[PDB]
Amino acid sequence: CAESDFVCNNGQCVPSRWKCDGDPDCEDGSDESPEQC
Ligand SMILES: [Ca+2]
Repeated sequence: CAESDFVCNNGQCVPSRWKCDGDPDCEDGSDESPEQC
């Protein structure tokens, strides 16, 4: 992934925009965990 793109634990490149967005973009769903949002 590029230097400006966040990496999920599986290697998926997801923009920095899509944190706590409501959408399970990362396969493990760690970015969308309710406790950390
Ligand atoms: Ca997401």
